[PDB]
Amino acid sequence: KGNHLVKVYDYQEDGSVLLTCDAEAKNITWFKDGKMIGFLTEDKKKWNLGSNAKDPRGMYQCKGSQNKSKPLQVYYRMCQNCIELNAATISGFLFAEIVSIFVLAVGVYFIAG
Amino acid sequence: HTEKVNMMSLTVLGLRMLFAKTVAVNFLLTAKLFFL
Amino acid sequence: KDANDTLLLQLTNTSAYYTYLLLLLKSVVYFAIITCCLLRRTA
Amino acid sequence: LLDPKLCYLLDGILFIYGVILTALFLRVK
Amino acid sequence: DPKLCYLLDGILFIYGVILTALFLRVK
Amino acid sequence: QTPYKVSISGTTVILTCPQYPGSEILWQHNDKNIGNIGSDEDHLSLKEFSELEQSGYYVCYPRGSKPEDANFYLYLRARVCENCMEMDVMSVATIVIVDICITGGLLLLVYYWSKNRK
Amino acid sequence: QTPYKVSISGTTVILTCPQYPGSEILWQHNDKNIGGDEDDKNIGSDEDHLSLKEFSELEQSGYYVCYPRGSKPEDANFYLYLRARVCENCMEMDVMSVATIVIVDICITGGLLLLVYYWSKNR
Amino acid sequence: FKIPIEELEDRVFVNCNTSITWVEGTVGTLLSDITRLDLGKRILDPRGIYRCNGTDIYKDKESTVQVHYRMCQSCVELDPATVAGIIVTDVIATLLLALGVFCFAG
Ligand SMILES: CC(C)CCC[C@@H](C)[C@H]1CC[C@H]2[C@@H]3CC=C4C[C@@H](O)CC[C@]4(C)[C@H]3CC[C@]12C
Repeated sequence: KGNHLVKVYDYQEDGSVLLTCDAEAKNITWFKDGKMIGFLTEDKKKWNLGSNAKDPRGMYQCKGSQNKSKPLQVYYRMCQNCIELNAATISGFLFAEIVSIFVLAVGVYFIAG
Repeated sequence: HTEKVNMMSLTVLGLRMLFAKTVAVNFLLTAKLFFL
Repeated sequence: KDANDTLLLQLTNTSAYYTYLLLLLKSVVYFAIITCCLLRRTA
Repeated sequence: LLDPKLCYLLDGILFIYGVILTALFLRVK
Repeated sequence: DPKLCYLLDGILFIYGVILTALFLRVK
Repeated sequence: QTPYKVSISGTTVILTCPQYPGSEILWQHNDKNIGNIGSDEDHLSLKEFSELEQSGYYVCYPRGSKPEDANFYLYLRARVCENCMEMDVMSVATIVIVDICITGGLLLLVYYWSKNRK
Repeated sequence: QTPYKVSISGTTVILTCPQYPGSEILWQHNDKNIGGDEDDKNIGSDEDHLSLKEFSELEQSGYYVCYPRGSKPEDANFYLYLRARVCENCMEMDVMSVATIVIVDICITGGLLLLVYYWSKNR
Repeated sequence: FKIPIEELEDRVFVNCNTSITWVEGTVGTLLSDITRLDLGKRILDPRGIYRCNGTDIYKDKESTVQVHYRMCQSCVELDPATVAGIIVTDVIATLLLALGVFCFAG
């Protein structure tokens, strides 16, 4: 394929991310950024990463009867931790903060005597 | 696209419930010191 | 369109989660303050 | 999703306390 | 629209703080 | 093995070519020359990012080589958020540590001021 | 008359043919013989059951059949069409179950406080 | 005797030729044609058992279709580390409350 022979099958119904190695050879060997992550058998030519909410990243390669293949960089950014700063939430954050400290201050006033 | 928001909305209820329990003990313990 | 659905919900849920965790930390600092006065005064 | 209006459960379940303490204060004074 | 559900929790959380304290001035 | 550096803030996504550069370094998104959209120097800028129609494969071919004599391809999937920030371990720790100190210092101020006045 | 029995937990789906339990049952899925092949132990024949480990929705979902061996294969007249989304640690929840736990939580707390309140009055 | 369930875009349909012998399950909504039955949206998870009979291709052969949908919509995942924290802290906070009440009463 011009020596770009590892693909990604995305847009699944579930969040999984699957990688395909484009060759034909027994004893498929899978790399991950210059090092092994395990052997493989045949009839199952896909390597599983996980759900996209864990946003996997890295460089991967697939081996074959030929020489070293070329890597692929995967970059996922699914937020799952987004916070809105729209001048309305920060207003509610400061209000709850100032009220709590004011209330605790009245208690410490009475504690001294 | 997902339903993982549901557990987050369920965990928020637990944090709100614990706040009331901590409010009680702080109020309760200050009274014993004042009503010595 | 369907842009509102669940995305708008999860933005506010995260805000409340970290807001209410901070208020829970404020209760522990008061508990340490009060429990020293109780222990000393009551011996 | 389940239902967004389940935060009303915690609110009123402590509002019961606020009504009761209004009765006991009014009873004595 | 559950920010109102967060709004009224605050206004009535401190209403119980003042009310419970007044129970012991008059008793 | 230098990867691409991606900087996203709001709805503007900037990614960096540095590895190849030096003549013009072209870009190819889903086999189409990208040419709102930023260029120039060794990085590319996308102003108003939209998830569904902007995603996929990118390459950085320097001056005349066919966009196949590269070393790796990039696959990205990012959903934007307007006026929006994400919380990592560093950000959650700094707010927690600051919050404890600011209340503790203020609260202990009242105790001594109350004791001094009384 | 007897409907199929299906149980799902985690990423496991278990089926048992309810048609005639007096003999061992061979299973065919979408006109393909499975079960008892003694390989790929993700699926495994059982005396009256069949286990599917790591259930996949896209494949592994169609017309499942049961029939006793010795009888000719497709004379069975019980075809089940199912389509399920299976994920790890997933569950179904509603409005009633969450409120039950909330009320139970106050009951155990409220009972404990009143117990020690009255028990300490013995002195 | 396969009875081909025609899954619409956001709907479930049953296709046959001879009149259905209802058994149990979801009643569904009938369209303009007999034996072509709607079972509602995928989100509701239709279930049940429906019968039929022969056709022009195959004569006098009984069948049985059992529908089982589990597209969890109010679906909730579980985090064992999170649920452990809530239960552990709730146990501690109850003991502190009981200790405080005992201080007044005793
Ligand atoms: C955690 C929060 C609630 C503590 C600080 C809140 C302040 C406003 C509250 C909480 C505890 C309260 C105290 C509880 C009980 C009494 C009995 C009364 O005869 C003396 C005042 C005193 C001591 C109250 C004064 C107001 C008070 C100090």
